[PDB]
Amino acid sequence: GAMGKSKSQDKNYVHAREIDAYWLQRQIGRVYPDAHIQHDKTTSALKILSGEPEKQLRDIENDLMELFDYEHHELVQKLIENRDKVVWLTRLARAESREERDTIEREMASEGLRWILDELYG
Repeated sequence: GAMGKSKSQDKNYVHAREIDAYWLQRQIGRVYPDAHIQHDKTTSALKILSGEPEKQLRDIENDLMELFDYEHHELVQKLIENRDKVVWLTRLARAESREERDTIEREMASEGLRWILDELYG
């Protein structure tokens, strides 16, 4: 139908090559234009999305919704749907040295994220 052709099929889709070192910050910055606040929220969002303390999905969602002031739920869900891509590819994009990139790539493979590396590198 016509409505379906007026927007993308999946508003949450983001290809691995799109996630540069500042992709997350730019998504947040559209809602929070202040440089300091958007950077704080980027740091916090990465920590939340990583699920590091063990964290359940319900907890990730709760914390992210509060981070976004109980608004912007579509952005919140987009980030959660892409949590592995956002966390890992942001980290990888920020890694300059051979050793650090290698470490990250091995860790991604160990986490079952070969699919993301295949997307990024072909």
